[PDB]
Amino acid sequence: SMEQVAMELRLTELTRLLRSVLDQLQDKDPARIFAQPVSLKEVPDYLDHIKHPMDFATMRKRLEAQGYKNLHEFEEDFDLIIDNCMKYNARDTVFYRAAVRLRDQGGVVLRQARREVDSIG
Repeated sequence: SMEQVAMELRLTELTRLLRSVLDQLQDKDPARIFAQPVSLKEVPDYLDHIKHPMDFATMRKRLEAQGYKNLHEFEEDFDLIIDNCMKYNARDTVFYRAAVRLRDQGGVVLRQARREVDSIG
């Protein structure tokens, strides 16, 4: 049907917009602490602590597979990254501090993306 093509022009386009949003969140992590999943070779105990791991390269994979049905799904992944990091790492660490900063700086970017999704459809 043509109504499934028009749906996909909207999914394709959400995916166009969410690409941009990811790029901007990832620029607020210049240290690249959240770029890649936490290594299980280097932290074998990690899944004892963090049941749903998340990172930017993993978000990217899902996005290029049009696997985010809306902005809320995308925002949940982003908060995983931050919240996982804030549990796993103690307060007086470069990792925890990096998450606080990424969250504070991400809020602005997300506040404008919410508006562009509602707006454009």
